[PDB]
Amino acid sequence: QTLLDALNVRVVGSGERVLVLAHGFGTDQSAWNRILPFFLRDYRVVLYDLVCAGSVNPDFFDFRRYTTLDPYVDDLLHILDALGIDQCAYVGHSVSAMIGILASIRRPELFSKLILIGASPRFLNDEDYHGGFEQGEIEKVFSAMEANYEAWVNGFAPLAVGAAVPAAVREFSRTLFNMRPDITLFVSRTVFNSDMRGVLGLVKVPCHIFQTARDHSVPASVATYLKNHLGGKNTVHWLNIEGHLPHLSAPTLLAQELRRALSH
Repeated sequence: QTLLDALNVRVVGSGERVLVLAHGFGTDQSAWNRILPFFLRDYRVVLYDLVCAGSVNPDFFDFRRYTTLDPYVDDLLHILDALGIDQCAYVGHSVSAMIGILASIRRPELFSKLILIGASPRFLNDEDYHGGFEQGEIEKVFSAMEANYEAWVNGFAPLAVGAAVPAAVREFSRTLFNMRPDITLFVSRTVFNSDMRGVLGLVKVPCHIFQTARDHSVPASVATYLKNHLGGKNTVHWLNIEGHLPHLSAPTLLAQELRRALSH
């Protein structure tokens, strides 16, 4: 119950099939605000904030604990258990896509379906795998973020939103500015160090892979990689939406594709 309060757990909607909406890097659950109206009539919608969200008390971000994705999975499973949820459909953006994959491996019975948005198991390039980023290039950026957080947010947000949707750039910048800069840097390192490729085969639940055009953080080839390597039944949705944050930039269109996927 203190966990439910700490992470701003919210349950809304008139339906009884459970839909979990799990935000990713640099936002909080408010990123789903424009999606949500499309699901209240026929779902029970569960929202929460990751511990690193700007909307969470930064006292709760224990650097000794949150060193990999596993402790974030602990939080997600604690919440679903505390709400008495024995089965749900789960939508995860960005890092929450990977948290849901790990959660499903721990609790295969808990998820009927995963919907992954802007998901990558690995950002760094190697000889056989294109993640979109070179190891050599990332330290100069981490240094830049530490030196001048505001300059980093101002350069990052437009590239993340991608499409010419100035309101979404301003909104993503707002939630990045709510995050404590040392938490943002630590979480950024955690996600660049992640390598989920080893475990994709262990997933048995069906996965819908939502891939935007010109996602600065997810090459097209990564969505195909997930389709080939996730252990269950996979469907790729090539969204007619540009940028990494379609729930912020194109909510009406994203909501229709989510409804389609949840009906499948």
